[PDB]
Amino acid sequence: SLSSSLKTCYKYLNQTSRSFAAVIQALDGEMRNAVCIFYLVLRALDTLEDDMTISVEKKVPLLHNFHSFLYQPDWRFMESKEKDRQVLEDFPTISLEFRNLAEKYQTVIADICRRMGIGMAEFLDKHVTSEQEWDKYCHYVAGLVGIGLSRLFSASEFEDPLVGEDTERANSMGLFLQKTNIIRDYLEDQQGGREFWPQEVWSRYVKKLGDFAKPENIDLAVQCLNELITNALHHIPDVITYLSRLRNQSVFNFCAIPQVMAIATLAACYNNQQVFKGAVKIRKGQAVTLMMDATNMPAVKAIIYQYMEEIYHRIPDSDPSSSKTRQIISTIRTQ
Repeated sequence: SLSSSLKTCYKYLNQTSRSFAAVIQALDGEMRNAVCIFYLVLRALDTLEDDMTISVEKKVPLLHNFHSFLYQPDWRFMESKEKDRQVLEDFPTISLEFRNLAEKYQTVIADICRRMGIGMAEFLDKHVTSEQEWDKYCHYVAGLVGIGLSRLFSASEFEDPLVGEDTERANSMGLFLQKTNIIRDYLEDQQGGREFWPQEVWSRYVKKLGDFAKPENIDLAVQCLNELITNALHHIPDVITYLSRLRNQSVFNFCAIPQVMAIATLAACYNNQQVFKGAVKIRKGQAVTLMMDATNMPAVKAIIYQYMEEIYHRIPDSDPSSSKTRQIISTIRTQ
């Protein structure tokens, strides 16, 4: 007998999370509404961050104060031009359901929104330069989501306190997904005028990140691609450790599915010129199979090892990162 507003929230979840909404909707007990609301609040925050029609002057206070809008019943934002803007225009429905969650969940969600808003605002006046800065950006937009979810799982008591306590492993869960998405979305990001590849890496190949879209630079582009994929692989040990600690089946499926999708995506992208022409994606047929299979730790490890073997046997001897790629894969296989 869900409230009017909560029913609306689940409708927006299906609109913004698509097939993944069902995995959230399968979560046990109190975790279901807490994670639904967290995802919607995060989508609203991201829609503000993404909107290039909002000046930096106007955007900074929105990002900084976003966590407080959760407690302002009539707060909404009507000036977005973005696709997911219904979560901003009807933010009062989302914030009402947020205020109906238990305090222990409110505290986590608001804390993460505060910290993410601060970090997102920090990156409005700079690009990602070093690999250390890439990790910091990924922390603010994704690692903190992994930390927040983990704290919700522990707060609900379906998982042990360790899951929320080990913020290093939780952060790695988010970094692996976010780095994978950034690598895959090179061209789409190009086309929306966004740049997320770290400048200290790409600038060793070309003078402007957009130069990787030019056909004459494809060999350099693929080398840089492989170097970034090699970086992302370093998170796999932590992903395996994190997933190995989960007790609740519904939580396991929620956490494992995105990670298996991400490793499949990195394997698809590895040494693949098509990243620079638009169309590297794990399509729905393969996604359905992975969803079905990724329900226990031995099966997840088997999937990870399979995709790592795919990459390993595709590594070109001449690739500048070949030694490093072989080394991290060796580590993953040995854990």
